[PDB]
Amino acid sequence: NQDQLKQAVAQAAVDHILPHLDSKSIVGVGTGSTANFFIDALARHKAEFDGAVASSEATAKRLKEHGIPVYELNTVSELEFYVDGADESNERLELIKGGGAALTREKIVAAVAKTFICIADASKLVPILGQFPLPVEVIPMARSHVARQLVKLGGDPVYREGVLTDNGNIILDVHNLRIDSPVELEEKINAIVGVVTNGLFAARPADLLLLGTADGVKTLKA
Amino acid sequence: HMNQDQLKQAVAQAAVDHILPHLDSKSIVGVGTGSTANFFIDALARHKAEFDGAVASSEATAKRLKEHGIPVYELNTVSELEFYVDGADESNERLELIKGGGAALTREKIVAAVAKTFICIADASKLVPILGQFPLPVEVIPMARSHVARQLVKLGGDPVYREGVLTDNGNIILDVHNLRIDSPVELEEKINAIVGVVTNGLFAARPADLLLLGTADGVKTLKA
Repeated sequence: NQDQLKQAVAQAAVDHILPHLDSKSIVGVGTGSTANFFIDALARHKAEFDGAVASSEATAKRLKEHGIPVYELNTVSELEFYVDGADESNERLELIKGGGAALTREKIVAAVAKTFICIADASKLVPILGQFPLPVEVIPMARSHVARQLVKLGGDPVYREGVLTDNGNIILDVHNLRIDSPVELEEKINAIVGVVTNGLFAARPADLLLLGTADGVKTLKA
Repeated sequence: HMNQDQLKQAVAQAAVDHILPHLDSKSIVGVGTGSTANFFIDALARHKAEFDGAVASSEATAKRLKEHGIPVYELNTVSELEFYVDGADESNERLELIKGGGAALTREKIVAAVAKTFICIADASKLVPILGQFPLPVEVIPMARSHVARQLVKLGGDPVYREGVLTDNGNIILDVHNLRIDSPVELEEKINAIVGVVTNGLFAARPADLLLLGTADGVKTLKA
């Protein structure tokens, strides 16, 4: 099932990074269901590295519960690895992220990491991004303005009722985009004043995609 | 001789003079934040019986408006906003601005985006040949501080975290020194490409539409 595919890619990421780790290693860590399997698998090797940088309060809490040191991103200039899930990837390793509402700090940690490993079950690999609605984090008082600007880009935005991110912002999930050019669209959405971050990880895509399939975990590159 | 406050009052009143013939009972005015905007609130409030109310660009401005008896509406309740009136830290001759000295750049930039006509009101000293002597404010997610600073250094700036300041949105500001901003629209876009940036203080892709400049010899009315 899906959970066992998530468990598999989480373990695959641990196995991949393990030989690279040493007492100075600080691992960047995602948020959400797949990342949580990764946290628990990584913790079984906590003696092999220094600590971690979290992409959410929830992730920070889970890491601490395992006795893994959690450091603020502000204390590093680079991380060797950032490991996280996604809602969609295309074959160029351009992603839609933000289902779990943590897209902003995730995108920031990913920017500091040298190698972004995305871990996902097979169903998340799509020919063209956009069937999964694109999350956009928005300053709350900008809701109506940003929605209007997203309509101009050909989307149907929907406010995610009752949700505030770790940063105190709302999310508009944008339906009905056919995202043939994710790098271009990511830039267009960043041109909208009131947008904090958008869920396209395209200008800085994943570097490695570990995909959990019925035939095992496959390693994909752009 | 007019002091800086008096020059600010002159442009505040000039802005009221400009917009008044265009206001009716359903007019909602977008309002900036800071010293010059506050003088504008003083002048505008004398006419509160002639228009509906205002949209604020900060919690401080919302308080000032209410203290003057002007109704305050959330931006989310409007789509039609004819005027936004605010100060700036610098303008060039193309009405491209540096804003954010008063730390309100994000909500200011959002309200300005909704308004049809952005009137910038400023004293003479704020008109400069090239933007950048006034350090450029950039609003940043707090956990992104070191990352964004590194990316701003790559653009030729010297970013300095503004001690003890959190914006209305819970973010920090990096004030970026030493830029000579020859192409404000291009730099604005480049800074927006840095993940961790919330907004930057260049109002260039959406510049001011009208600049009222207070000088010793009267108010100047400038356009790009």
